[PDB]
Amino acid sequence: ISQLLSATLVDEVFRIGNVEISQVTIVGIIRHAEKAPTNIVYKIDDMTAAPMDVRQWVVVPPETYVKVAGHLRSFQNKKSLVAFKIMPLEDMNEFTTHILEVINAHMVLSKANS
Amino acid sequence: NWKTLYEVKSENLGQGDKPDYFSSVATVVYLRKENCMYQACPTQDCNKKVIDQQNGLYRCEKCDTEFPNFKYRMILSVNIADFQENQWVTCFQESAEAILGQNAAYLGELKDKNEQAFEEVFQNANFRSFIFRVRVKVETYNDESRIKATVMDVKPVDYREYGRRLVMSIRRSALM
Amino acid sequence: MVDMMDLPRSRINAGMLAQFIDKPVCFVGRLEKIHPTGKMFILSDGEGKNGTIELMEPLDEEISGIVEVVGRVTAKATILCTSYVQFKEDSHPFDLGLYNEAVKIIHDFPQFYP
Repeated sequence: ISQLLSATLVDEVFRIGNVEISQVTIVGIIRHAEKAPTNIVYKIDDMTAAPMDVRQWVVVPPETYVKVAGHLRSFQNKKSLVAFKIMPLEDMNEFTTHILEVINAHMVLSKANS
Repeated sequence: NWKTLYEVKSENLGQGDKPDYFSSVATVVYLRKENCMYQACPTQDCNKKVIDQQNGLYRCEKCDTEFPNFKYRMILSVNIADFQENQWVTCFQESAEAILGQNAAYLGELKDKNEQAFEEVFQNANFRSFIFRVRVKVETYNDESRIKATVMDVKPVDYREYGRRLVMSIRRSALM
Repeated sequence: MVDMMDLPRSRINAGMLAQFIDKPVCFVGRLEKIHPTGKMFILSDGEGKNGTIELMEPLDEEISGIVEVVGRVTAKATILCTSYVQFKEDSHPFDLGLYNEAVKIIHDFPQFYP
């Protein structure tokens, strides 16, 4: 979530560093959620920046780890996420693996663009 | 044999005259929801799609017989995506039943009895991660050469060994 | 003063406590012992080292196993815990050595992990 809030917005497609992104997935702990007749908003925290917001259209109880995959949106210059699917972790090793997946992913492409 | 879709498409894989095999881990993005199930022959083995006789009876050309019953079977085309590339592969009954987490007959009944649950099966199966063993070869059709990919095995992921491989690659690769 | 919940909480092991004084941190370890008045306990990391946890109120819930706490590093090389949460291991064990290796990885090259 640290590098999502730092993403630039150009011609409707967001970029990070020297790489484009349109579909992303992350893992974090729910903090709070509210019910709406049409959608749901969660405050997902991964402990590297303030709780981001994720929006899903028509509930996981708080304090639970989850993995999400979705789209990046900007509204009034405020970053947000629209999530296709949210899934609670069962094996706790998933996020330990994800931490290494992130560094592998955002490191391999950097040299390719070099 | 560990491979990455980018290297598969960029390291001269599948373009050869022999079917090459590779194994990799990737996430499932899209599942073709239509044109997946075709009625099949009750016998134990036949490389033939049965043909309807429109009288409650079916015929097989390869064996030239007629039976009053048909067996469902699965052919699925799916797109697998990773952190750098995506690829199209096709799955038969063995791998399709694993990915959908269901047997062929149950899904066959569901599609013709409960379409919403049929869709929900693909939805739930969507975005999951599996360890994929696939083979790729070039097929000639109407004088066009293109690579077709078929899935051999589908299994869940080994998080511990996956992380160990990732960390070993990271430490080794960077220090070069 | 600003709430610590909205800061870049770092992830570390017991051995790095001497270089992150007064900054928010995130600690992962296995429960070892509980002080008899319910106002202190100790956790251990992959290397086997230990760090002590301090709190403000007595605990009315029994806790054991892998523990997740966040707080501020005090002057005594200790953690002033503000919140804690306990993972779920009902079906798999947590490869804490792997997590320790991952945490060692993050601080090696932070550019890819801001």
